[PDB]
Amino acid sequence: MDIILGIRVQDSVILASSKAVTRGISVLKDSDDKTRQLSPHTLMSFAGEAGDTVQFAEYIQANIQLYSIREDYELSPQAVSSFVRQELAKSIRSRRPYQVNVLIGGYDKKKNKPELYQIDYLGTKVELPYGAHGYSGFYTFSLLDHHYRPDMTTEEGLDLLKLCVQELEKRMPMDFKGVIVKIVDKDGIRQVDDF
Amino acid sequence: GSRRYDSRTTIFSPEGRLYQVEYALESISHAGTAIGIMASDGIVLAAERKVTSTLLEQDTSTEKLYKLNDKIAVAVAGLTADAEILINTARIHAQNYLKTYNEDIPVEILVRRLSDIKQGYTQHGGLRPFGVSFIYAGYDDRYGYQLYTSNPSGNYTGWKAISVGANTSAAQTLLQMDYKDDMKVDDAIELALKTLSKTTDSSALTYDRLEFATIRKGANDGEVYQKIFKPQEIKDILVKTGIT
Amino acid sequence: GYDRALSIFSPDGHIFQVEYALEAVKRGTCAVGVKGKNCVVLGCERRSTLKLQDTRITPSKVSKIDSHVVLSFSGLNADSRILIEKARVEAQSHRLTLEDPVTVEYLTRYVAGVQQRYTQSGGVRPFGVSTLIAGFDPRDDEPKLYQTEPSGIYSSWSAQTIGRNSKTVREFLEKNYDRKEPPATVEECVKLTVRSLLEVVQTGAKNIEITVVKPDSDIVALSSEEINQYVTQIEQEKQE
Amino acid sequence: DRGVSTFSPEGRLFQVEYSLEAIKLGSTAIGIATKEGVVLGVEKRATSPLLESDSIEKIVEIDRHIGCAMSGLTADARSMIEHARTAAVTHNLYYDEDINVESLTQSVCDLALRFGELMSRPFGVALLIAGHDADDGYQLFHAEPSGTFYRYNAKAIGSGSEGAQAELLNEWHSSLTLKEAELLVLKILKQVMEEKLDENNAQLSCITKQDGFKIYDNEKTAELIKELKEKEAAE
Amino acid sequence: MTDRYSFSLTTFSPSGKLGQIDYALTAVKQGVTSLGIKATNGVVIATEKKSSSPLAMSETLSKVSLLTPDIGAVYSGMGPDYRVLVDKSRKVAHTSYKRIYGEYPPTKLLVSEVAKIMQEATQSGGVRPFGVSLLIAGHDEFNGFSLYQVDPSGSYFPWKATAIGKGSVAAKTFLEKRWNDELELEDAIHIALLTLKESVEGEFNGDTIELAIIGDENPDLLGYTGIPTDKGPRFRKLTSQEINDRLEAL
Amino acid sequence: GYDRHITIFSPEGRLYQVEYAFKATNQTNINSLAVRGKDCTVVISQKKVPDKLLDPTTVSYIFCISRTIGMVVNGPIPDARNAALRAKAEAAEFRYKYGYDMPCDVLAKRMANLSQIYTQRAYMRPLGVILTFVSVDEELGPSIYKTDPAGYYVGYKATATGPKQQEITTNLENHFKKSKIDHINEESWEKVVEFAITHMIDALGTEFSKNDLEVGVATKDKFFTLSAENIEERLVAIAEQ
Amino acid sequence: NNYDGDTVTFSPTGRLFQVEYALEAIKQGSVTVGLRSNTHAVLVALKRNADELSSYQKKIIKCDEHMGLSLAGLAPDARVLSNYLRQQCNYSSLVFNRKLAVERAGHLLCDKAQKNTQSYGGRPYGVGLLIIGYDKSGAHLLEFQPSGNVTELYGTAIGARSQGAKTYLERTLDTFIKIDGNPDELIKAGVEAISQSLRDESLTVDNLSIAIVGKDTPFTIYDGEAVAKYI
Amino acid sequence: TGYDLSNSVFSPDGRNFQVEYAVKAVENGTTSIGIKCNDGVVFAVEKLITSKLLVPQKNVKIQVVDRHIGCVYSGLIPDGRHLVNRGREEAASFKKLYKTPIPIPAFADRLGQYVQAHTLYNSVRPFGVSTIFGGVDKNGAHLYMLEPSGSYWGYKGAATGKGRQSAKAELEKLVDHHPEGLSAREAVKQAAKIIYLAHEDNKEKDFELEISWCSLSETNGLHKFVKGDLLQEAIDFAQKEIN
Amino acid sequence: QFNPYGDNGGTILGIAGEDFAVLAGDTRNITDYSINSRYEPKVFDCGDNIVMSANGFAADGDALVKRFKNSVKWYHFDHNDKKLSINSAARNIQHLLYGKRFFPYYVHTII
Repeated sequence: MDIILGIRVQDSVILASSKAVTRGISVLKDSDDKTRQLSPHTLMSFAGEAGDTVQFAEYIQANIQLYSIREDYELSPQAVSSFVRQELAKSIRSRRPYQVNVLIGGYDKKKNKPELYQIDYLGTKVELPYGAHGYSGFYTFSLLDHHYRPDMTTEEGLDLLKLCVQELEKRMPMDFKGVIVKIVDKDGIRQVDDF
Repeated sequence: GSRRYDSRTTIFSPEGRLYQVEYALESISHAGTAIGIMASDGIVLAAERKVTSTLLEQDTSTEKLYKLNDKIAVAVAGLTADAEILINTARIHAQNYLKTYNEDIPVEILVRRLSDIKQGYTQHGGLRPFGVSFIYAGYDDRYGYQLYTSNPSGNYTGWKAISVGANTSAAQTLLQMDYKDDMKVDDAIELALKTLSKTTDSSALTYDRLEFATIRKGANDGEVYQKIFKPQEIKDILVKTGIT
Repeated sequence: GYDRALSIFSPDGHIFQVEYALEAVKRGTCAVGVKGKNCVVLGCERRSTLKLQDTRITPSKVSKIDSHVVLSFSGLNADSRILIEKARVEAQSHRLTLEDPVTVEYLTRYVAGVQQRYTQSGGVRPFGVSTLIAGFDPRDDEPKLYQTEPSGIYSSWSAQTIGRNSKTVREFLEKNYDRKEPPATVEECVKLTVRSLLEVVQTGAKNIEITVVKPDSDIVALSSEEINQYVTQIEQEKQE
Repeated sequence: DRGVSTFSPEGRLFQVEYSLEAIKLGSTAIGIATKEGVVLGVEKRATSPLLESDSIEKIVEIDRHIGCAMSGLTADARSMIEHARTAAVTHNLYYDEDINVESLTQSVCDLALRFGELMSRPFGVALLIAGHDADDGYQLFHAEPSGTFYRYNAKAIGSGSEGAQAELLNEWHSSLTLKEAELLVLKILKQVMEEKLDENNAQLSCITKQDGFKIYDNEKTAELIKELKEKEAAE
Repeated sequence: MTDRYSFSLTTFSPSGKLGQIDYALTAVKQGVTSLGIKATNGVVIATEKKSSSPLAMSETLSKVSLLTPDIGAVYSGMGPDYRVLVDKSRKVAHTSYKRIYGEYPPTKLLVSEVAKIMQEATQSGGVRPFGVSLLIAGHDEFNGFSLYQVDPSGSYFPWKATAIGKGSVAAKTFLEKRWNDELELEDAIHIALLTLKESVEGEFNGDTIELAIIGDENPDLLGYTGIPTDKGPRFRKLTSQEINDRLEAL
Repeated sequence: GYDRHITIFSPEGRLYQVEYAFKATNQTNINSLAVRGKDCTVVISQKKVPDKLLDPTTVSYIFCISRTIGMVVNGPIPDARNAALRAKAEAAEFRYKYGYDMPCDVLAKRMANLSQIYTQRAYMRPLGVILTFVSVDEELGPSIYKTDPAGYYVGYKATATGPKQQEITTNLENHFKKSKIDHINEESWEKVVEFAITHMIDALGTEFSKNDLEVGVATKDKFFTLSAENIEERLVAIAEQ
Repeated sequence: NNYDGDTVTFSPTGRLFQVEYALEAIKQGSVTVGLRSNTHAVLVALKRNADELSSYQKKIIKCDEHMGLSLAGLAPDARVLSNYLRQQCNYSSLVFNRKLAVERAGHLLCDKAQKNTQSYGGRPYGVGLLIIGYDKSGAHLLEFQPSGNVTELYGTAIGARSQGAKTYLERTLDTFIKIDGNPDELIKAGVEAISQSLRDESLTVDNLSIAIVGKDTPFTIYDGEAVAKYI
Repeated sequence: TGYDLSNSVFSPDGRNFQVEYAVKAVENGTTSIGIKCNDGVVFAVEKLITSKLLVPQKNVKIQVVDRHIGCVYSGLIPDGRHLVNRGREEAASFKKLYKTPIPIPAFADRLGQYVQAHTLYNSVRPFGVSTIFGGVDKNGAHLYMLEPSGSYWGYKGAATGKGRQSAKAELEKLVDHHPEGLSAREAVKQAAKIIYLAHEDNKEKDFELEISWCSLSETNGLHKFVKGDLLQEAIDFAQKEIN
Repeated sequence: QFNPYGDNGGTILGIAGEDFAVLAGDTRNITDYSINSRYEPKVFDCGDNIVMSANGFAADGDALVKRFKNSVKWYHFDHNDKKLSINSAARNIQHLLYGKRFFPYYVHTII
């Protein structure tokens, strides 16, 4: 229903997230940004149960920002992903679990490498060249298996992503009202306005 | 009631000092001297054992130098029993950080939390403070080699070379004299032993009254090694520098 | 739980534990805050009985609470970490619920409230710390400087100092700071802060720290050489 | 030492009596009640000239119909004000009305004796609580750390209180206008203050039925100070 | 009726001494002499059974106690304090080790847990320190034989041989002359009996002396057979008769 | 000198509150004695009823803890009854938890451990009592185990407690030197009670009527106290020899 | 002396000094009188001001429709104890549909005061109370002291110079006890009783406080112009 | 010294001075007595008439526990009430679990253990009362007296308060002159006499007599107050003996 | 399984005039097809010229009226015998009802 995709290329991580918020038989909003900046070089997209998604995202954001101020230092994408995994892994055996799936795209400044982590609501973490949550993966994974190369540029990554959105717009049942695309690289996080 | 028997461990004097903290520091000044020296390619930890008996088992003994994780060690000056309470807390804290972030804990973060625990015993709870001063020697990929000290007040500071316990005033003057920034580990080993040899309250410094440890990048390809010296290795390093 | 009332009234109406906490502040290294027309500068003394220090890793005297607010202090160093931590957590909690960073007045009011609570709670002693809290409110260019103390009172200052020999540096600032015309630039403001510390500091190579806060989260700490240029310039004008 | 809740041989609580000495060291606060309103005034008393006096907040709003002035250890008053505001708003939530001034004061005074071996010591601050309600009209209360409160036609608290109270005994009558009361607070503050009274080191406020609780501007108080000086010279 | 002693009863004095720990050590000094000697193939711990009355049955009062099948303990100082420490030490060997790892703790770690318990009596609210020093002898697969002393502060030290209590100063000097690194277990038992005769005044026989060893595994003491990997306790308490046999060739 | 008011160490390594609790033990001015036969364990204690208005049947320092265990106390009655109620509860709980009757020596250890806690923990005072537990244990046979305010305990061949304890102790020591054995070599408990009273008479140097004594007897599977007439029957037998 | 640091300590003669010091706070309080007939019970109280600008401290508190008290001593302690009485009267009504007997009201106050005299940390209540009521056994008057001691009486007085009114009522006993079915006369007797405790001051309109409960009268308080009748 | 400043502290004698100080508070109180009889117990107490203004018969001091036990005490009256409130809770929980009403010896140890507990800690004060109590159970009549230390015994007769020695002497005569036993109705009359005789030690203020009784035959094993004709008869018997 | 609710029937009616108001209710009380009482009133004078009825499950209705009557009593104690206005009573009753939001009083209340 909620589409969140991620592609790691040579020098950057690209996250695409659907703009629709639907409740019942009404599309309430068509410009929703399903993402939070955790740190200058780390971005988290999210999808799942209503309310839970934003509450979890903002809670993680607050904790990473608190860490940043305390140590005057940015946590690595690997470190942030492990923190997020553990919070979800705690949550799954709570009285009421967070039903939220996330992708974490980051640029590690110490390694000079982009990194993409896929984490589900159970706390199942994997590092991937490309990732998706929900029904989107049933189309995009096979498509990317074919067209993806590890040495692609950011522009090549965006064209590869256009191919995924086109496929989802052709074969998905629901109108998801397009995507907001964001790039994470050595210079930080920026939004592509014309997609 | 019980008010009668309360020492009030967490109050100020009229001068604005914490009685119990000051008296704990007085306790620590009688404990065996421990020295830390930070070189460009490693760190030395050297400590003097506090009175020996010929019948003390020297090889299977640990009094001064404790391992916190693979990258961080501590030298102790004060009550050993108090130090072991704090060491186990620090060992757990390091593993919590590793479990959470999948990265070894930065040295300062571990030091700050141990120092925050000590601070708590001086502000609330009506208990006596921990009669312990630590020298922390460790490595992380942010700041590289680091030396810190903490004391019963819960105040901590970073050093190039430092001593705790007995005769710190004399020891610090001697370190301040012969220390320079481009120093190597093997030179620092020699400085640490020479300083203890001059400040010791014993007649002569021998292998059986010392604990010694280095933190080098001596293992190949950027991998950090902790070497807690065996008795025979201290005997050899004492001969090699010409103290015995 | 340890319940003892440690902070209590005496026959003359004083709370001695709060007053003895002020003596701990008086023992601490000097800290000064001066606000200009478009900035606030925080200056701090560092005692020079400690050579062989590692200044890379030693705790800095001025702490960032958020990207737009800073906190310096005088008194017990270990006590100050507890106040800084609580302030940093409240800063993030405010952003989370109000969707706006703290004002400097609000952050100060919180820190002062924590200090007050430790003067009428059982089992605890007061904080042996006074703070200078400086910064700029979100989307605002008016400089803010506040002071707190162990009792829990707080107030706003055009310029203020705390710590050992603070009465000497307050004397200096009282005649050298004009309310009509605050230091028009960063340069003028930093220089007045360095001058005021130079009355007490004994020299000022590694003994003086300066941190400049400008609007919209623009905070930078000066290096030794940068501060040493102010020290060199002030002494040459003095010989007159 | 000795218990925090101990009685003296004369039948008074040591800690309560000692907190009253702390309040005598505090800065002066005066309140006067009329049929046209209640006026509250305080001495700011800045410890140094560099301190920005407008940040000294010793007169405080509780609700639209209730205001409050303080004297003593003013840091202690924050949680009392916080409680008063919550009590006032909570009562409006539960009963869809304004809370009586007396009922507010009683709620604040319930905190006072909640100390012992609850908080560790009594409050070291006295409060003047002024307000209006439909039943009893314009009211002024003096709330102490003993847990007692008295209604007053006029009252002074702080370092200049016994001298100011004797002056209020002569000057108060049941036909005072609001303007007459404003000048009277300024007059009596100028008498008991150490430094010379002006708009920067003193602050006025009032509560009226029509406009509610208002702290006066420095510009408005300055004109009342000028009006007062002219009237004393005029006979 | 509630416990109002939530504050420390052991505090630092202006000189840096912890009074109650020093005074606890004074109580240990008054206590009866006990010792421990480490051999190449075993460890011996010994003490005098000071009888309170001749009508008392000193067999019912055990000064030397089994903690695990391979670890034993003896003390000097206050007997009641020792008894509760043995109860707590036996339990902690199970709760914080055997119930987790399925095997008994090594000597150094059990010692470490006892030390912790004694340290907490030095800092917690409303308690005095324990008025005892312990000598703990034991064996484990990876460390071999070992002997430890634990003091009222919670400090512990490993020893080749030592003594604590009444005549410890003389007994330590005696052990320095006789101890070498080639001592067999029987030689260490002989030296233990010689050292103890100096500090004992009255009767010196198997009924007034309490002595135990940590040595070879005792399959006969196991209580069952069939599992080759189950071995039997290395801890054994010497009988009254076994002591008197060695006192003839003394 | 607050080190004499609570249970913390004095400069010479002593606990004065524990020592002063030992002095409270003799506050009643009563002497007790315990001996073992082949089949039984007998305990005797003096009974002093000074007030004429007292109901003499309610004045007792011997307690039936369980069916098999009896306990005599030397010390004030409030602390005695405090100890007795706890021992009864502990012995009952042991049986429920572990499926067999609490042994005399295990109950002694347990009560001694409780006493040790009061010497270490500040808020609790020691009980000013010495507890002598007696039974015929199904494993160990006739048993006497004794607890004090220090938390010390040990088994006894025989024992005595009270102001004139040393006289009774040496009297018993001298008998066991002579007899060369650990117990009273006697078949019936009646004659072991007669031995106990006889040797108490010799050590204390006083004669006893039926109301001056109190007797408890432990046999296999029961502990019981004797009535005034049971003691009178026993006093007559001694007098006619 | 050495035995007055807290309520948990007995003196060598068996006295509780903290309780005696609490008793002393009552003696400093303003005078209040209680008296009754067979049909009605009346409280009269002299109120005290801080100065001429202040109000007069209210002495009388209503507990139920059939019960209430007057206070002398620490007024906040009277508020705590009256609030407890209000709850106990209320519990009796809600659970048992039963008006709380004035005797049980006394027993409950005794036991609440007692607990504060046997535990460390607490302090005794610093106030004395005169409780009046009309229940199923007619009119009642009680005297509460913070030692715990509660006493049923025909008449009494507590506070400064209470001995004057207490002597008067002791003389007037045979007269006022038979003022049945006449409220105004029973009040007149109480107002004359409190007048025997006055020195230099007389009973004015904002000084006097009267309360009455009885057979066909709920507990009601009179202040201001409603007491001008009795001066 | 300082051994007497804190409860539960042993002095060098082995005494708890705070308990001994509580005994002084008991000795200061009014006289109360207990007489054991053939098939029951009788309780009586002296009530000092401080003023004409005290309502006669309306400040009742003897208290009932359960339906079969009576309690009277001398010393701090509030402390006595606290002890009875506990006694009522103890008797209620016994009846709840075991069905049968609490036996008197069982009840005696419940109070005893509770009072003894207030000598174990410095955070509580000992009880400032000696309590005389008793009743009728399955094994017949029992009378007890309990002291601040927690000490209690069974009694043929008991007395405490300012006139305890006078009352004790008078009680000892009854025990000697009636070895077979005293009847319930006789013991009521004797109780009146003894209170009137013990009043000689408190004779400034005149007093009011209050009596109660439990008897297997006379009150059917339940606690009742003596009132009206039986009370006035007992008062007249006492008045005749003082003159 | 135990059902904590029941239906006691009956009906109530409130009308307001210019200077008056009426609150009427029938006096019948029922369960299923049986009559419990022909005269069991469920309209009550609560003091301060407020009349109240809580119709539905009678146990919950009686409990609510009982709590509101008690609320009026304590309003007098805490606020110097002030008259509880009808608008203030209404708001107070909302809080009584919503306080049991997750185990409700099964009543239609009218004042």
